[PDB]
Amino acid sequence: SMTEYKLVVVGADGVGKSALTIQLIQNHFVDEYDPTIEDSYRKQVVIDGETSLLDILDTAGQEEYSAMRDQYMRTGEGFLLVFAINNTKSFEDIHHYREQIKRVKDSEDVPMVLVGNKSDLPSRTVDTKQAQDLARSYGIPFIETSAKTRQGVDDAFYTLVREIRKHK
Amino acid sequence: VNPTVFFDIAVDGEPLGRVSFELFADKVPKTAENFRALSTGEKGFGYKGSCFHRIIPGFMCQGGDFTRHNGTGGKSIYGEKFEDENFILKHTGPGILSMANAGPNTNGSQFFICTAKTEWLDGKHVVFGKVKEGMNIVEAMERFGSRNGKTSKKITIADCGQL
Ligand SMILES: CCn1c(-c2cc(N3CCN(C4CC4)CC3)cnc2[C@H](C)OC)c2c3cc(ccc31)-c1csc(n1)C[C@H](NC(=O)[C@H]1[C@@H]3COC[C@@H]31)C(=O)N1CCC[C@H](N1)C(=O)OCC(C)(C)C2
Ligand SMILES: Nc1nc2c(ncn2[C@@H]2O[C@H](COP(=O)(O)OP(=O)(O)NP(=O)(O)O)[C@@H](O)[C@H]2O)c(=O)[nH]1
Ligand SMILES: [Mg+2]
Repeated sequence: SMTEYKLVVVGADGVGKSALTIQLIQNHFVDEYDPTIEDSYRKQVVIDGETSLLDILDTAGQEEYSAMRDQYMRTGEGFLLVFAINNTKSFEDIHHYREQIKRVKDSEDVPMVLVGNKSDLPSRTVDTKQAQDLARSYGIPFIETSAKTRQGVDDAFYTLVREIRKHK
Repeated sequence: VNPTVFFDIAVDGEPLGRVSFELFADKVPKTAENFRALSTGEKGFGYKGSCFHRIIPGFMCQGGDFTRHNGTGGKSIYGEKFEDENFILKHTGPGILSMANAGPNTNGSQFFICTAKTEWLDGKHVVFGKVKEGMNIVEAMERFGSRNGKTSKKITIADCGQL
């Protein structure tokens, strides 16, 4: 059977974790705000010629439960670090998520991809170069996405799978 | 005189029982009046026929989205949303009735009924009432919930009003 990859989508409340995931899985854009408790999805895809099963965990952005992320970070094989390009605090929040995964997994070599979402919106507050500079300093790819237009949606998840394959 | 309201609860259309609530108009009058009027439906809209979309055993039952019926909607009698009135009352244990929200000052019509103490919600959700009769109906709703809140049967407010 095809190889399964456990992907985890993390980031601050409202950055678009669920809209991105639901675009990937269901080809539909969720316009409404339905803040997540915890949801899981499955999709089979072809990446670099190889069929793979994506098992995606869509996590909560609620800061009150930040101490409850340890278990899913232990289980996850790769992480999408999502911020919104029109929300500077969401970009600042990224470093804490990254540090948390590094601490929980006790490793500098965790498959991660930096995702700058809501690229369709005109109210940008985070420079593309700044995100690109941050991803460079982490050693990970950076992908600009729009859950609304689908720009980069497949690329974000596919690139994360490629980061897992190189690690494993 | 703190008003009293009732929900007649049905499970996939089959009667389950009546829950009644005391609304703390003495301490949270604007928030209590919103819930009261939505329970009578006197504004031409309200809770009647809406469902409990999120039930998480060990924690709470949440409902009140009568505009979209998907957990994202609801509206108050004062506009789509209204401000946090006060955080005088705390989430002290089972039966507390409190406002759901999407962050500061975003009360609409969604509410939750605690099935346990939820003290980490103190100061973020406006507590405005308590179950008065029929707490075991709320307990009975829990068996239709799950870890992430998705319900396995349709739990509806078949009827509601003021006592
Ligand atoms: C980390 C997992 N996790 C937990 C949680 C936490 C704990 N603890 C914390 C407390 N510890 C003690 C101190 C030691 C023990 C372990 C255990 N297990 C769990 C769950 C079962 O693990 C899956 C929760 C929880 C809550 C959220 C997200 C994730 C959550 C969440 C998302 S959105 C929101 N919270 C507020 C939400 N907003 C909307 O729905 C907006 C929609 C749009 O605009 C109108 C409408 C809202 O108002 N309410 C009304 C209030 C109860 C609240 N929902 C809700 O469902 O809380 C669920 C729960 C279980 C009580 C808390
Ligand atoms: N214009 C635009 N809006 C987006 C985009 N992605 C998400 N949104 C919108 O942003 C809001 C929040 O999206 P959501 O996916 O719920 O974000 P989240 O990170 O899952 N929130 P939570 O942490 O509470 O689960 C919604 O109104 C959604 O429609 C995007 O790429 N473009
Ligand atoms: Mg979400």
